[PDB]
Amino acid sequence: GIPAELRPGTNQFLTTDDDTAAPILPGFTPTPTIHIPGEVHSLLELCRVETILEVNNTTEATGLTRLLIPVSSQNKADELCAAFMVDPGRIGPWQSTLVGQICRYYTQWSGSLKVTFMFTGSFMATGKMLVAYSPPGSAQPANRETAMLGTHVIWDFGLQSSVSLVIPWISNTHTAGVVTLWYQTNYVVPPETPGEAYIIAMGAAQDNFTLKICKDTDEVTQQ
Amino acid sequence: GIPAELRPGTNQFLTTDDDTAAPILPGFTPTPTIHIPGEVHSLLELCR
Amino acid sequence: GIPAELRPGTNQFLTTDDDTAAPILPGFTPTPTIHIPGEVHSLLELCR
Amino acid sequence: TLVGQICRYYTQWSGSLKVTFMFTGSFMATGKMLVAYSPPGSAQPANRETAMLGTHVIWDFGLQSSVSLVIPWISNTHTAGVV
Amino acid sequence: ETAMLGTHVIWDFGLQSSVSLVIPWISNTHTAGVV
Amino acid sequence: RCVVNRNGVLETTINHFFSRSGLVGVVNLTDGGTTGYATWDIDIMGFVQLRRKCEMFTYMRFNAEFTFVTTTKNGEARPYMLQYMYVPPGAPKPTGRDAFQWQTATNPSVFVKLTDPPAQVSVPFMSPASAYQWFYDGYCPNNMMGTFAVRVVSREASQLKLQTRVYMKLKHVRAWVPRPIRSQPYLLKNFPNYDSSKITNSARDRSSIKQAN
Amino acid sequence: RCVVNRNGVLETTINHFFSRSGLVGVVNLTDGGTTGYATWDIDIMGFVQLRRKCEMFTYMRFNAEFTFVTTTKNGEARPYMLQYMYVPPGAPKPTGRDAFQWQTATNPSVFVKLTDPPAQVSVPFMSPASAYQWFYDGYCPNNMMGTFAVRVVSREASQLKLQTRVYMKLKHVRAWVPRPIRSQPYLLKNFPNYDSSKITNSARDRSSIKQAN
Amino acid sequence: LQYMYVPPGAPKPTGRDAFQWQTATNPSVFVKLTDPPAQVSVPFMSPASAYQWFYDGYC
Amino acid sequence: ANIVLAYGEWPEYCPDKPTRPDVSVNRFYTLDSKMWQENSTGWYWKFPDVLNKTGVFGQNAQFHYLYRSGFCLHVQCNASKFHQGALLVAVIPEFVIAGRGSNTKPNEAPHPGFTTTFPGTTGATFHDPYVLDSGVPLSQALIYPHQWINLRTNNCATVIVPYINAVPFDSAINHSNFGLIVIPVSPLKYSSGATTAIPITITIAPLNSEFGGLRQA
Repeated sequence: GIPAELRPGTNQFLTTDDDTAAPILPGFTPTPTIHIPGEVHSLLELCRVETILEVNNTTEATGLTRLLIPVSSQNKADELCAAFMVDPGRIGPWQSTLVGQICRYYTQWSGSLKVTFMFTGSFMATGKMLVAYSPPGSAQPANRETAMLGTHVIWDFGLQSSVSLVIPWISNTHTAGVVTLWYQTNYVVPPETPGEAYIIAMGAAQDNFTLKICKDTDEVTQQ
Repeated sequence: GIPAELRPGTNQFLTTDDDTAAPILPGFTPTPTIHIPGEVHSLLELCR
Repeated sequence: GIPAELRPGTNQFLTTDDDTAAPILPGFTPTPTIHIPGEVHSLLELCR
Repeated sequence: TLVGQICRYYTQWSGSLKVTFMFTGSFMATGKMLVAYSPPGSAQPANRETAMLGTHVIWDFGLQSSVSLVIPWISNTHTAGVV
Repeated sequence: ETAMLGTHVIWDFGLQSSVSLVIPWISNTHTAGVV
Repeated sequence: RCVVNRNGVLETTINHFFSRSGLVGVVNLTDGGTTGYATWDIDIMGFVQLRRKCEMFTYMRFNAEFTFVTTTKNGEARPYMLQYMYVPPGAPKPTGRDAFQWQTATNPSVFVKLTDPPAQVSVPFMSPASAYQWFYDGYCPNNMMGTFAVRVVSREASQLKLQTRVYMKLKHVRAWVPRPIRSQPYLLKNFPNYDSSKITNSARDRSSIKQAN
Repeated sequence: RCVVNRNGVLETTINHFFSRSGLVGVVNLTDGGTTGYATWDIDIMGFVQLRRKCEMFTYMRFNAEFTFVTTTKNGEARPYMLQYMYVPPGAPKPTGRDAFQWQTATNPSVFVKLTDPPAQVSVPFMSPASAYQWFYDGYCPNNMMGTFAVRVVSREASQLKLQTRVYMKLKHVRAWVPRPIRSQPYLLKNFPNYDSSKITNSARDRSSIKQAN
Repeated sequence: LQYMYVPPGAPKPTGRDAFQWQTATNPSVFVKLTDPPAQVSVPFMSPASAYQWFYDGYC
Repeated sequence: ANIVLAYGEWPEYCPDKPTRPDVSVNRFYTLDSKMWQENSTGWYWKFPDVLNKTGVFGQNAQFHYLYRSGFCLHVQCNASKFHQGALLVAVIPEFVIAGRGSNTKPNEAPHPGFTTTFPGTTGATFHDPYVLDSGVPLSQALIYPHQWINLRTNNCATVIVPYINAVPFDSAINHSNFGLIVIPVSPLKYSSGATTAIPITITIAPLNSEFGGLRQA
């Protein structure tokens, strides 16, 4: 018969309480586990996978061709081929990726990203292309010179058919910085070969990407 | 006088709960057991 | 099933009580602290 | 049977079984008899050949007056196989 | 499907421009088997 | 699915075959002002769901936990005092609402309100022999356990009709001398009487002997 | 501000992604005198806020804690006894208010009053396979868990209309074989049917390809 | 009675029976009026290292 | 060639009698070539029902009732040096094909037939490849084991996939374990006077096959 008193908080049902409950079936042992391949532990294993960005999300486009950058001929040097934002948790090209769907369940994020391009075109067609990162603050550059003064990679269509640019540290609490994509020289093509190819853009997180404060999503229009 | 709080599940009567009760006759000792042949322990002895 | 009794002072809310409460966000770690100059500890540093 | 009355108090079961036959007849009467187990899926065979292609024991009425066939592993979550 | 259930080699026109299949033991005293 | 693994071996023992708080008793009460007391001599052979599980064995030995859940005609929470009383084997039963049997100290009593959690007591092994047995071949319910009289604590009277349930749970059960399971229906309580005519078969019929029905 | 530091790595795991007492069920009850019982076969695919989080994986394994919060039509505290009953997979459902399914000892019951704190029980892993799976390519809600029937404990009847909520919290959750997140709207409960026409894009459109919209 | 903690960034409830009152991410406390007063604990929830009530710069 | 091991695990035998042929079932079964064109959509194959009618493996998988095996995949897509395009090859565990309709009623909502869910040895084509015919976008389908068959880098892909199931043994007739998908993300382009269509050849090998419970027909 130990003396005791009750304090405020008695008989309350806290939602996020870590409290055990009485079992319904005592002594009942469940089914033993087997070694099922592909066990995941945290959502950071899902953010580190490459995923096609939907950069061609403009109108009058069908379903699949919204994932393709139209790198055509009949164009010219120092020309803007394609540009997009960096924000994963924002309405844009980063909504179709997986890190953009995961980072919306949570309200804060940080870390560096990685954007990898891949050229789908003929083997006999070559040509140089300037990818350029411009950090936050200053907006998308207007000419090629201002783009190559920032962060840039001059990727040719030689043996390197897949370039990869790392985006440093872009975070939540913020413009956001622009990834621009310029025609360096041309798109040269020999005869008996179409002068129109594509580029698939993909994007993922890095080991520094971390998350905090989980809230509800809004990609559901139902209850 | 230790402080304490009550959580959900208070004053409920769970059927399959493994909880002891206060004895009605304290100190009363039952009849000692003898060696009765044919003691069973599980129903798997009856299936064989 | 330990026996217990309640004494006077049960279900009261004392203002100056040193009693903990259940956390709202479990497992949530706050922001780590940095070395901000000018930390005060008592008001006797302000009287001098 | 008793295992059929016990295994109804519970909702799941597993393991192998054993079916034992015993011939009650004269001592001077003999004759061979084919007992046959057919596992789940395929149904009861129609002719003796299909039965002896499955699991089978050719038990005669000689000195062996009690044969025993073990049924392997037949479980709950399921046709069931025919003896 | 019946052909790939037998003996088969899936030879592509990549770097391998000359495939070689060994025919086992076919003898005189005999149909004969079809390639 | 396909159960290819082996299952648990702990939920097949007797300790798990019997230890579960089922229902044994339902008791009424009117308290007009018209008996107010409600006697109930306990026997575990009341329902036919525990009798079939307990007549599977010949000798048994166990302790019991009883839980009393009392409601009103419709079901309210009028905070009235109620007295449960355990009459051990050999002690005289109460005859009236305010008889002297309700004051003797030897019969243990439990005082509980209706607003309170249901009552719970524990009864030990109370047999003069070494174990209970439900088949006594030789020359009141078998194997005396004791009464569980109940009344409302008041002086003049009350004007409500209680309705209580008594849930029993066995614990520390031991069994001896197994025996087959009774298939024929029941006719009495303390007798294994079946029907001479109208004998129900232990297996429902099929078409022929050469099928898979 | 400017988040220059690194954040926590503990609130991104599965144990923190699922273990939180959300809502799964809402059950009604009239008890005219007019069904008084209220069955609810549990499925975690009811709402579209947990289905999208649970169909992200292929195999799962967890235990559950259920909390029952019952109010009145407007909301009162009439101290009436209520019985919750867990019907395990394979056991027959109750058919009436006073059917014999409400007396069998094998179905565990919880007796609680309305003035009492909400009820809370724990259900373990109850699947014949090694883990649950919400995508069964081959030949009732998927992955049977069991029913949570409820009724009011009374003899004759009552004259109130209850309204209860069932909050489920997952615990000890393990996941296997991740898969992409479903973007198309839902049409059924146990089928991933989408709409052939009216396909919603995974990203809202902008003006052109050479801007920062 | 239901108390509900809306963390920073989460949308506020708009009606009595809106879907914001059913989302699992917003922790809720269920208490009766006859019960002792409710008590919860809120930790440090700032993105910076500490609060400050004087922000010289550019709800 | 680069091998992408599915989930980083090798197909192994069952831990502690099921038969192990090891001679005539571990051979390179080669399906018929698929004709990839300009206006194509994609193809998918439900694996343990592709080889249920092909030779000794089909015989020994239909006459039993237990089944556990892995697969060594090979997808050769040889084209000329002037064609251009890209393919995405990927395995998907428990790839349930959805139905296309606008009905919420149970007995009238559409459902795929037997030939749509179980194509057999000839496969089947997609109808809405942007959503994988399952309401799930193709942009994040790279969460599965996958390779890109780019018509200017290589022409082959291999996916050594282990046994992915909740129960260690299962029937190989009424449960298709996992599916293969090939999708032309970048369409085919070529100048006039070239080969109009490209062949796609698939060769599979049932590594570590185990069968249980012989049943006579």
